[PDB]
Amino acid sequence: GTTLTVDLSTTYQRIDGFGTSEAFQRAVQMSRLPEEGQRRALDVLFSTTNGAGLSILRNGIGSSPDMSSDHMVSIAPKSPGSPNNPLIYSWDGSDNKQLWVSQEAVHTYGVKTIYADAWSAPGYMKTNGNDANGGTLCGLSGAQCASGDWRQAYADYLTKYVEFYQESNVTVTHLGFINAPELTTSYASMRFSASQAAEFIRILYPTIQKSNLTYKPTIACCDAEGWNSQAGMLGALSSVNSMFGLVTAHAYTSQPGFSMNTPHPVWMTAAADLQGAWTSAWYSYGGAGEGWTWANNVYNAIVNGNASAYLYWIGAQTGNTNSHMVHIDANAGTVEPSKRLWALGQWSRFVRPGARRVAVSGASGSLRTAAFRNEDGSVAVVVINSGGDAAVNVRLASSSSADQQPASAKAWATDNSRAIEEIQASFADGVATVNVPSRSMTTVVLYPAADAL
Ligand SMILES: *[C@@H]1O[C@H](CO)[C@@H](O[C@@H]2O[C@H](CO)[C@@H](O[C@@H]3O[C@H](CO[C@H]4O[C@H](CO[C@H]5O[C@H](CO)[C@@H](O)[C@H](O)[C@@H]5O[C@H]5O[C@H](CO)[C@@H](O)[C@H](O)[C@@H]5O)[C@@H](O)[C@H](O[C@H]5O[C@H](CO)[C@@H](O)[C@H](O)[C@@H]5O)[C@@H]4O)[C@@H](O)[C@H](O[C@H]4O[C@H](CO)[C@@H](O)[C@H](O)[C@@H]4O[C@H]4O[C@H](CO)[C@@H](O)[C@H](O)[C@@H]4O)[C@@H]3O)[C@H](O)[C@H]2NC(C)=O)[C@H](O)[C@H]1NC(C)=O
Ligand SMILES: O[C@@H]1[C@@H](O)[C@H](O[C@@H]2CO[C@@H](O[C@@H]3CO[C@@H](O[C@@H]4CO[C@@H](O[C@@H]5CO[C@@H](O)[C@H](O)[C@H]5O)[C@H](O)[C@H]4O)[C@H](O)[C@H]3O)[C@H](O)[C@H]2O)OC[C@H]1O
Ligand SMILES: O[C@@H]1[C@@H](O)[C@H](O[C@@H]2CO[C@@H](O[C@@H]3CO[C@@H](O[C@@H]4CO[C@@H](O)[C@H](O)[C@H]4O)[C@H](O)[C@H]3O)[C@H](O)[C@H]2O)OC[C@H]1O
Repeated sequence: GTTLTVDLSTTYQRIDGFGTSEAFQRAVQMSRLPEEGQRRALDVLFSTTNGAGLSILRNGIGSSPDMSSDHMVSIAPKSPGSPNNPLIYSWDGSDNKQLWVSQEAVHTYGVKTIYADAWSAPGYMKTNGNDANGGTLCGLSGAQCASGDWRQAYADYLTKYVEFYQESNVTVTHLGFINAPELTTSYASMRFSASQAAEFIRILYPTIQKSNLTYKPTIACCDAEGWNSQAGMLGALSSVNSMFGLVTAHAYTSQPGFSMNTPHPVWMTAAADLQGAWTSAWYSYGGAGEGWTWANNVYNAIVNGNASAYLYWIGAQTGNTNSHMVHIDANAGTVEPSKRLWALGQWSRFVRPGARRVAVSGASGSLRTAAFRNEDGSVAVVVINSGGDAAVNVRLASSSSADQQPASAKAWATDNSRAIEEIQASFADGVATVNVPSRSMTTVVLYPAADAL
C-alpha cells in the first residue's frame, strides 16, 4: 500500500490545541437546556473519550452595561466618574454563563487553557462613551478624552476579571484586550492601531507582573479578522515582543495560508461558515459548511499558516447557520453535533496540547498527511483521503531510537457514516496497517511501550 514514514528528527511548531467560544450569551443558551442537554453539549465539546476533546476555551471579557439582547455584561458596568477613582466591581458570579462552561471544561474534562479576550473596554473608558460602534480607549496616543486617561484603569480592570476567575477556581492562561481592532461594528468593538496596541501592552504587562494573580496570564494580540491584517500589525508589536507571548488572528478577511514573521506562537482564534445554511454533513460536494471542508481548513492553517491552535467561532448555539458546530433546539432541549464538530475533534482528540508537528513522507496524490509527536511520545498521523478506500502503512523512520518505536497502535476515522469511530490498526513489528476510508479524515496513533510491561 502507501507507506507514511514519520521523521521525529524534523520538527516544526508546537500545537497548543483546538477549541471554540460560548461568548455573546451562547453559554446562556447552553445553560437554558435541561440538565441532560447541558451535559450532552459539554460532553460533545470537551470529552477526551467520547466527544471532540477540545483543549482550549475562548471567553469574552464582557464590556456591556447590561445583558440586553446577547450582550456580555461587564464586571464594572457603572462608571466611577474619573479614572482617579477606584473602579466599581459588580461581580454576578456568572460572567454571562462562561464561568460555568469554564468550570466544567477545567474540572470535569481536564481543559488547562482558558483564553479571555475583551472585544471592548467599558463605554465610560472610551472616546465614544459606548462599548459598541468602535471608539478607542481614552488616553492612548490620538485618543485624549475630557473624562481623563483610562489606560491604567483598563489594565486594572482586565487584571480584576482574571482575579474573579481565579477566586472561582479557574485559571485564565491567556489574556487579550482587543478583538478585530481594524473593525467598527454595531456590537462590542474598539479601534486600536498596531502602535496603540503596543502602547497598551507596555501598560498591561507591568500591571499583570505586579498583581496578586496566582498565575500571570500570557498577553495576546490582536484578534484581527484575518492573517494579512494581523501580519500587518507585527512591525509595531515587535518593540514589545518581550511583554506579550501570543499572536491571534481569525480566518475571515484572509486565510491562514502563510507563516507570520513573529517569534510567538500564532493561534487561529475564530473561523466559521457564518452565512451558510445549516448542514450536519461530512461531505456533499466540498461546500463551505461541510465537515470535510473544515478538516481541510484546520490542515491548511497548521501546515501552511504555521498555526499552533485552531478555534471555531462558536461551539453550541441555536440558529440555522454554520456559525457554530453544535445545534441547540431551545424548545425541544436537543443537542445535535455537526460533522464540523467531529472534524475539529478528529484533530483535537489525538493532537494534544504540547504536541510537536513533525515531518511525514510517502503520501500518494489523494492523501494529505501531517504528523504530531505528543508530549507522552505517542505519534498521531493525520490522513485526509479525497479518494476511495486506501490501504496505508504508518511507521517511524528507521533512524528512530528503538524505544521511540510503537509497541501498539490505534486508528479512528470520521466520514459520512463515522464520528471519530475506531477502525482496525493491524500492528506488526512497529508498522500500523490501516484501511483509510473513502473521503475521510483518519488519525493513526503509534504508542510507545512507556512504563507498561
Ligand atoms: C512557526 O511558528 C513557530 C512558533 O509557534 C516559530 O517558532 C519560533 O521561531 C523563532 C525563530 O527561530 C524562535 O526564536 C528564538 O527564540 C529563542 C528563545 O526561545 C526560548 O524562549 C521563548 C520565549 O520564552 C518566553 O515565552 C514563553 C511562552 O510565553 C514562556 O514559557 C517563557 O517563560 C518566556 O516567557 C518569559 O519571557 C517573556 C519575554 O520573551 C516574558 O514576556 C515573560 O513574562 C517571561 O519572562 C520560548 O517561546 C521558546 O520556547 C520554544 O523552545 C522551547 C525549547 O526548545 C520549547 O520547549 C518550546 O515549546 C518552544 O518551542 C524558548 O524557550 C531565542 O534565543 C532565539 O534567539 C537566538 O537566535 C537568533 C537567530 O535565530 C539570534 O539572532 C539571537 O541573537 C539569539 O542568539 C542566541 O542564541 C543562539 C542559539 O542559536 C546563539 O547562536 C547566539 O550566540 C545567541 O546567544 C530566537 O529568538 C522562537 O522561540 C520560536 N517560538 C516558539 C514558540 O517556539 C517558527 O519560526 C514558525 N515557522 C516559520 C517557518 O515561520
Ligand atoms: O450575534 C453576534 C454575532 O453574529 C457576532 O459575530 C460576528 C459576525 O461578523 C463577523 O465578522 C464578519 C467576518 O466576515 C466578514 O466577511 C469577509 C470580509 O472579507 C472578505 O475578503 C475580502 C475580499 O476582497 C479582498 O479584496 C479583501 O482583501 C478581502 O479582505 C471575505 O470574503 C468575507 O468573508 C464580514 O465582513 C464580517 O462582518 C465577526 O467575526 C463575528 O464575531 O458577534 C457578535 C454577536 O452579538
Ligand atoms: O472498542 C471500543 C471502542 O469502539 C470505543 O471507541 C469510542 C466510541 O465512542 C466514540 O465517541 C462517540 C462519538 O460519536 C458520538 O455520537 C455521534 C453524535 O453525533 C452524531 O451526528 C453521530 O451520528 C453520532 O455517531 C458518541 O456519543 C460518542 O460516544 C469514541 O470517539 C471512540 O474512541 O472505545 C471503547 C472501546 O472499548
